[PDB]
Amino acid sequence: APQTITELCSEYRNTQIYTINDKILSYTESMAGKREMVIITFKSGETFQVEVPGSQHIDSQKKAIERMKDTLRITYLTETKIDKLCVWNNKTPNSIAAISMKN
Amino acid sequence: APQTITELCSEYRNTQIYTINDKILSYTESMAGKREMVIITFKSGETFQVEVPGSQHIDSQKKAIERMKDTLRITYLTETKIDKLCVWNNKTPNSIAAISMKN
Amino acid sequence: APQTITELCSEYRNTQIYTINDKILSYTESMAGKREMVIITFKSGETFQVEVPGSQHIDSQKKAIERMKDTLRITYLTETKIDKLCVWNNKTPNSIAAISMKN
Amino acid sequence: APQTITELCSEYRNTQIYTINDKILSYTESMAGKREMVIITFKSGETFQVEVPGSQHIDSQKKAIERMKDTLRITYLTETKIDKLCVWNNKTPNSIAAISMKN
Amino acid sequence: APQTITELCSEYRNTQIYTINDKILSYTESMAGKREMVIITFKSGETFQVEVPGSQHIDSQKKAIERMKDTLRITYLTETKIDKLCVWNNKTPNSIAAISMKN
Ligand SMILES: CC(=O)N[C@H]1[C@H](O[C@@H]2[C@@H](O)[C@H](O)O[C@H](CO)[C@@H]2O)O[C@H](CO)[C@@H](O[C@@H]2O[C@H](CO)[C@H](O)[C@H](O)[C@H]2O)[C@@H]1O
Ligand SMILES: CC(=O)N[C@@H]1[C@@H](O)[C@H](O[C@@H]2O[C@H](CO)[C@H](O)[C@H](O)[C@H]2O)[C@@H](CO)O[C@H]1O
Ligand SMILES: CC(=O)N[C@@H]1[C@@H](O)[C@H](O[C@@H]2O[C@H](CO)[C@H](O)[C@H](O)[C@H]2O)[C@@H](CO)O[C@H]1O
Ligand SMILES: CC(=O)N[C@@H]1[C@@H](O)[C@H](O[C@@H]2O[C@H](CO)[C@H](O)[C@H](O)[C@H]2O)[C@@H](CO)O[C@H]1O
Ligand SMILES: OC[C@H]1O[C@@H](O)[C@H](O)[C@@H](O)[C@H]1O
Repeated sequence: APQTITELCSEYRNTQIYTINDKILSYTESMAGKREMVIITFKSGETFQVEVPGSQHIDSQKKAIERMKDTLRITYLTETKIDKLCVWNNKTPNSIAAISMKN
Repeated sequence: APQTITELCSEYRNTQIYTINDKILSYTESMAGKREMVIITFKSGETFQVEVPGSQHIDSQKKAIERMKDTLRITYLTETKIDKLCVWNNKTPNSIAAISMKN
Repeated sequence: APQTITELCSEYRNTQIYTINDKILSYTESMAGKREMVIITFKSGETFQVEVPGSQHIDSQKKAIERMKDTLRITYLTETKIDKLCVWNNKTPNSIAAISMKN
Repeated sequence: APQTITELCSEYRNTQIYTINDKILSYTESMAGKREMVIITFKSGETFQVEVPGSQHIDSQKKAIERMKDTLRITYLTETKIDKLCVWNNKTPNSIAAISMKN
Repeated sequence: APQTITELCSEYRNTQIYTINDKILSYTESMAGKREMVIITFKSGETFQVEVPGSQHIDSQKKAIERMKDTLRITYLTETKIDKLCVWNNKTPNSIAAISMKN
């Protein structure tokens, strides 16, 4: 298995690493129909989403999608510095695939 | 996908944005039959609910409804300042569709 | 929908409001068979339960019962002041229907 | 229903109350097959488990077993003082039936 | 049942104990398809994973896998010192079977 977020990100098409090195500036969460998603922004101006679950996701990703949103909320609330994001860049906003944080 | 709560809110009928810019004043949670819901208030006097799950909700909203109540409780407990709420105004109290918080 | 805990409580038979205005003194949690429940007490001497799930509960209440126990544990741990409880008084200890907290 | 941990404990064969009056010294969690369990110890030298789910458990106990492990982890992390444990003494380590904490 | 992480670890083939005695340096979480996993590192240079769920896991381990990832995230966030890890050494990075923390 991959040993780092960069190694993991390299396994996928339509991905890149953003080096954030910052806490989340804003957290947005929606339960509106067809828009059940989270949006985060950074003071850099960058915006990312956790996508609405759909056919681009396999069954094993369902719990992982819910965990990622859990992680983003608590990261926001604790002002925890995010190191890197691996994102799909074929979506607007870019879609989060993986997150790393270092201490 | 939308990049902000205001963009998201505009996609729906019977919605508006409330600019809260404040922590939650009170948190109310009910497990009583047919009233399984959360109500929050602000010192402004405004009151909002997360609705009881019903036929106005699609399957993808079920986990999202539970998440929103999770978010409101921890937001209350941490005295986290809410930025905006996107609400359905065809309900009393107005019904929460999305929340944003900024730091 | 109701706008306050008192309004909500008034919709049900065999209920009343206790005004607590205090943190939880003790928290008890059981996983013993047929006694899967939580008991809380206050320095006033009042004791309350979240009942074991049973036929007095409809399907919509199952997640709500689990949320209520989640709420009591974290409220206990954070020493959060409870404002009111709406309880069913036809049970010993009185059984929690709703909880409010204010800040 | 019982109003205290001692009342509840008394309802069961093969149980006893340990008065702990202390925080958890160590927390151990296993996801190893057939050993999906939690072990806690105290500076007293006592060791307790939450048992692996098995045929000695009824369906209503499944969520309660998961809740108890959730409770022990957060109690450990917050250094919360445990008051009493109701344990089954026909297991090694003794198996947790109920927990109480007072403030 | 085992009374310590070392006793538990000894029940399994392809395992060993790492004595960590340190907080987590980095936390990485992925929701990418077929890589739904967590990776942690320590300043020692050691790297560990919670494996993607697969046929090497029995049904009883599914909830335990999810709990282990929950534990690693909160442990990271709270800077909680890990005592030992029991890991399967037939995987790269080594795969976490059990964790202990002491206070
Ligand atoms: C169902 C089960 O126990 N699976 C494990 C597997 O079991 C073997 C039995 O299927 C076989 O019949 O008997 C032998 C003992 O004589 C085994 O118990 O054994 C494999 C390999 O040892 C285990 O795989 C391990 O799984 C863990 C995760 O649970 C981890 O991924 C580790 O890397 C891996 O080797 C099965 O657990
Ligand atoms: C079943 C399967 O392998 N499906 C893949 C898709 O995952 C993939 O789409 C990507 O999906 C991710 C999230 O899983 C994200 O939404 C990306 O934007 C999206 O492109 C698709 C194209 O690579 O291939 C399918 O095989
Ligand atoms: C199946 C479907 O799309 N149904 C929608 C409804 O969502 C919508 O009702 C709104 O639902 C939201 C919660 O999702 C909230 O309760 C609003 O108060 C409610 O009006 C309905 C009416 O506009 O349109 C349907 O198409
Ligand atoms: C099955 C059903 O709908 N039963 C209702 C009950 O809700 C109600 O009983 C009350 O149930 C609550 C928990 O929901 C609590 O346990 C109360 O103590 C209990 O009385 C019953 C009595 O009014 O009415 C039924 O129709
Ligand atoms: O509910 C679980 C309990 O069930 C009993 O019947 C058993 O003797 C106890 O040791 C405990 O495991």
